[PDB]
Amino acid sequence: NAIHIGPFSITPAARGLHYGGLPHHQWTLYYGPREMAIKTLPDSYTSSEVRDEFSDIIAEFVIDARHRYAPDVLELVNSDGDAVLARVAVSRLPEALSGCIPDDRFPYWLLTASRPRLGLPVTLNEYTALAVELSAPPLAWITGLLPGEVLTHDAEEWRPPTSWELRHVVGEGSFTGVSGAAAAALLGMSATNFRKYTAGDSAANRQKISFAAWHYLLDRLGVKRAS
Amino acid sequence: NAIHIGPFSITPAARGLHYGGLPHHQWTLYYGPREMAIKTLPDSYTSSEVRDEFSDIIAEFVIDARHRYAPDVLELVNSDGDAVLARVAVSRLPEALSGCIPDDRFPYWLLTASRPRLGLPVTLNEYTALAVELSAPPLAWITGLLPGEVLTHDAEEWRPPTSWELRHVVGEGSFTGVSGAAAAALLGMSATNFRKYTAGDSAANRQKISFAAWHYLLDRLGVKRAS
Amino acid sequence: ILSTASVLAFERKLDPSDALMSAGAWAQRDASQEWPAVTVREKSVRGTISNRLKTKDRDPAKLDASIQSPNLQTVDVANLPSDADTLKVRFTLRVLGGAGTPSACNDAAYRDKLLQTVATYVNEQGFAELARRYAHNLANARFLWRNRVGAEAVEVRINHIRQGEVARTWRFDALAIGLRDFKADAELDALAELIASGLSGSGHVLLEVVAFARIGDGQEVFPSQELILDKGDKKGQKSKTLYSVRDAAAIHSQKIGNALRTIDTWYPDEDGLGPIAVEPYGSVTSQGKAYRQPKQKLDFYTLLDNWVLRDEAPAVEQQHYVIANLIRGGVFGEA
Amino acid sequence: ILSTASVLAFERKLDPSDALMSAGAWAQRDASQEWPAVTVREKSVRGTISNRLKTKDRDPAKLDASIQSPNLQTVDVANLPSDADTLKVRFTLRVLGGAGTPSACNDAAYRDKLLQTVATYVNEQGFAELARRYAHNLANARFLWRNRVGAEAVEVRINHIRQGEVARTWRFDALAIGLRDFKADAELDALAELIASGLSGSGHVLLEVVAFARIGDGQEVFPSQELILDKGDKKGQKSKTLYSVRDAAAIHSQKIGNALRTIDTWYPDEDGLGPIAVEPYGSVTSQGKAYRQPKQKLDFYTLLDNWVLRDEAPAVEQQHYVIANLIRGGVFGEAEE
Amino acid sequence: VLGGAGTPSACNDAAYRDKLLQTVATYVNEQGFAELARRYAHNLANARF
Amino acid sequence: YRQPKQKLDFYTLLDNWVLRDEAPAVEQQHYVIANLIRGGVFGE
Repeated sequence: NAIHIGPFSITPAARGLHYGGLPHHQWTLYYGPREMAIKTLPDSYTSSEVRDEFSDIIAEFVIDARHRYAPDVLELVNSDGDAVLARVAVSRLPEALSGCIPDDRFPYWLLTASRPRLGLPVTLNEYTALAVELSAPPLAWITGLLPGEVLTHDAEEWRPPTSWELRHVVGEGSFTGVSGAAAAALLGMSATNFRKYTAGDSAANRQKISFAAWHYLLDRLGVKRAS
Repeated sequence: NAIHIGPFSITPAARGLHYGGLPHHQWTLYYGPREMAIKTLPDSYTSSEVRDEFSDIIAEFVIDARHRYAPDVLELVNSDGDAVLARVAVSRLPEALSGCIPDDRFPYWLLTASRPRLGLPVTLNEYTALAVELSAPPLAWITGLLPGEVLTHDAEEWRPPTSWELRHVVGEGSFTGVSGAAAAALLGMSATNFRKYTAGDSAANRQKISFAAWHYLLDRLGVKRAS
Repeated sequence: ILSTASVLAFERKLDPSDALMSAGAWAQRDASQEWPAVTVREKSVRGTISNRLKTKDRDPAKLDASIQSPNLQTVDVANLPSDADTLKVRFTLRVLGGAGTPSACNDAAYRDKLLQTVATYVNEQGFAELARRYAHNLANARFLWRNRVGAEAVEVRINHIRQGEVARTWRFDALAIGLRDFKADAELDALAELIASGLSGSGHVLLEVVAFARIGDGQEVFPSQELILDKGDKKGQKSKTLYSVRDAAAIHSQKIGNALRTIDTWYPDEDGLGPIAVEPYGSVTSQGKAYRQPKQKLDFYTLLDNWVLRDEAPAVEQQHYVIANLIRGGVFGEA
Repeated sequence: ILSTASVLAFERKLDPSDALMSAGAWAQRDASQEWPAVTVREKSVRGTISNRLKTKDRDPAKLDASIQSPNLQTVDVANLPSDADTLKVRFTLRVLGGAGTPSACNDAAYRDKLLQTVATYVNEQGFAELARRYAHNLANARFLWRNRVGAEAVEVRINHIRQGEVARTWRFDALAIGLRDFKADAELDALAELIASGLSGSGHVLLEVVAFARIGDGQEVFPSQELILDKGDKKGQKSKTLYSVRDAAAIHSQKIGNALRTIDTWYPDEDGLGPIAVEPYGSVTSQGKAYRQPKQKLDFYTLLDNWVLRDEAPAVEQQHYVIANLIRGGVFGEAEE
Repeated sequence: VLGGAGTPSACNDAAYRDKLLQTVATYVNEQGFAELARRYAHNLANARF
Repeated sequence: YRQPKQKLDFYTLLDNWVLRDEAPAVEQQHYVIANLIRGGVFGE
């Protein structure tokens, strides 16, 4: 009786032991193939108790993945250098940046928040254009947990996600927290036709999601911008 | 031998006449059911000559549709009221607007470009957030030429576009100027499977485009933002 | 053998004039020769968005902004004067005859077959059913399209004018003769006999029709609307034009002719909705729907091709409909 | 399986005429057939600089130099005579009936579904609430828009005219009947039964409405204001035009029609402001605001589409509002803006 | 002389309208129109017109 | 007079009174309510 919380799985050890006189089982928490934790939990524990035994390790994983794969931050500052006027979390860099210290020849500069700053002089209209083009969605850090060949825009190199990669974004235990019914309603489908995507093996009536539906779903969940 | 330029069609009159001794035919230019023009063009005119006989009327239609269905413009101004610091073409209004004359209690205001101005005080970070959320794509005016029930996000009220509505955005004569091969490459499909969408009648092997593919295509063509 | 003609055209019978409007008082209807014409004026109209929104509930500030900048237009309007309550609408209508003869035809065998087919039609029964329905549509004032809706009393005077003076006078109460069903009456059948004698070619029929509608003092009448294309965008103030013969509000002659031939009660959908105007693929624009679709075998073209080429004479109601469409006239050919 | 028709159009019921203005003295209100009309005159106006200015302006040299060269206008104006203190406003009103049947419609299934929906509305209750509110708006002279404000005495005479003569007469004190609340009165309710008989198709209702407002000698009355079209005019033209019918100052018929249907009290914002005119997304131009915004489900189109397509009948006052909007008429359907 | 001197005939903002209405209301509660009506009665008394 | 460089014109006095709750002197309050009795078109 395994427990699935998004991409995490908690399985018992298939033969218990007797600790303190009481029967116990070893529960292992995996994140895919990577073994994250083992606990020795007694029998007559409900699956909810097994769930929030490992909820703290899952929450620490979420904090670490959210901090590690955070998108970049550009800062709009004035000509002196300090006094950040605006900030914008970008998923890409404006590609004209080249290491800059702002002077007073231009009133507005767009620097990186990283410390050897790169920067560009702007005039509040091209800053708005860059912020419109390059902004990051609120759940962009989940793109750090994905293989990148499922995130590419080139359809020659794209491959569809597996069920484990699909459970990163869709499901009640996923990092977006969006159920399969709501994700089916986002794509204009039924719940059963969308549950066909979340089976796991190609035999049990499972087809793969299409390029347009996957990228549109990543757009609508606020994960990838997908312009 | 009709001629199709996007959603426009130029048909001959099925029996000619003799004008000035030379044989002629009446060519009618339609925009769907609406009859736009009639000309009397001679025989021994190639289809290219029939095309740029009506190209000027088509260009005037494009100018009028681009000016009529232009998106709204918000202006970021300072506390005095004049001296527009930034402009942004939005496809929607920020919904907190309520008729405003800017004063010096706040240094930055976001007014409408329409003359009974609506406005809001902002602080260059929520202005960036509003411009990221509400910006208009470069070909948003084509959404004025579409029935709106093909543009809705609610999948209960959405219906797929017809072939004539699909020729507004896809095709060499369309208003986006994007061919069927490039639009197939945008959706990760083949040219033949995408040409199945552009037949016209349900008998001749034509299926309808899906909700996710249609909205993702409108996203990738720069027509609807489709967040 | 015996294919249909490539060109074929019929001039119309039952030619009406333009129907001119004037205003006066009820019970002065017999002195209604110096009644002044109803004039067309202009007025300013400020309105707001009462149409459906394209993006329904996704932009309330756009709605408030559009209400703060309302639509200003200039509209043509036509009312009765404030001291007169009766609209008088007058036109003339001539019935000619020679209904089967085309004004253009390519094949001589086709027009001889058509001429003998309509000759057998007249020989089996006269024009009496068609002329009875036309006299009904003259009896009720259906040519008052919206000027009859909600009228207190409608009264039609029909003068058969043989020489320069009137030869006969009919007087009908158009609210008694309904818009629904075709009844029988001695005066109505006498008028039908006159219309059928005009339709057969045995006489020259010229009628003067005058309708009096009792609407109310200063109320709005409805003439025909002109075309205002490509003037609603640059300035866009003039947004409605009413048709007028010189300084007098008028109804178009084709509108009167559409109200006259509203006789078709034989369309395969139903008959509980009432008569429609005769047309190939007999269709109503206000309903957006074609009765007598060509997928059914009851439009004008398949009926005429079966009656003429393959000698399959349809039912007597469908023969009435085909001869009514020949009376209406039109361009029938390979287009 | 049943969608809304793509075209759908309702002709209006409650058609008023243009309201004509005449002037006379009070207590000659019974001999008010030879009262002369209120004419429209011109006058000259010199204007100060009394609007807001930009920060590019408000420098004292520029403001004083703008005060040096003033602005001169010609203005249309309408007044009572100096020997008459009573404005008389006369119009006629047709109550017709047949309010459910559209004048144009695409779908036949939608047509008879809508027809039987209006039929169940009429079977459940008459037009008596709507006709009561319309008779209220006839009884208080709300069709005098600014000519009623600050008036000493307003009196309304309503003649129901069946044949060429008077069939019945009502006399109302329009300052007694409020513009706020909808009371009950036997004469007013009998007028409501007449109007409800007209709206039901059971008869032909024609009324003549006359209002007498005691304003004062020579005071300014307010006819309808026309729209002036001048492109490149020569510095001192007309800046205000007033509507007139044969040299008689007048109010537009749609102004009277807007003041007649000021019956919507059921909008979800509040009820302490008063009734507004029945509109889809019920909106007044003076406040610049749309009550019954479609984000709430109380605009006309979502109410009608729930009542007809999905059989979700709303509350009975929302049903009153939807039937009042059908009596108003309009172009509903996919001619969307 | 009519009354109702605080209420606008047309306005965009409802919140600004209520703030202005209560500001004029506090003006009336602090003192009546007696100074302004006194000056208007003076301008009526002398024939300045 | 009431030149807007000085803060005694009607618009600045009404804006300070209504927005910032800075009620002016009672004479200037008389002037503002006199302007509201006068009526006008106050807007951009």
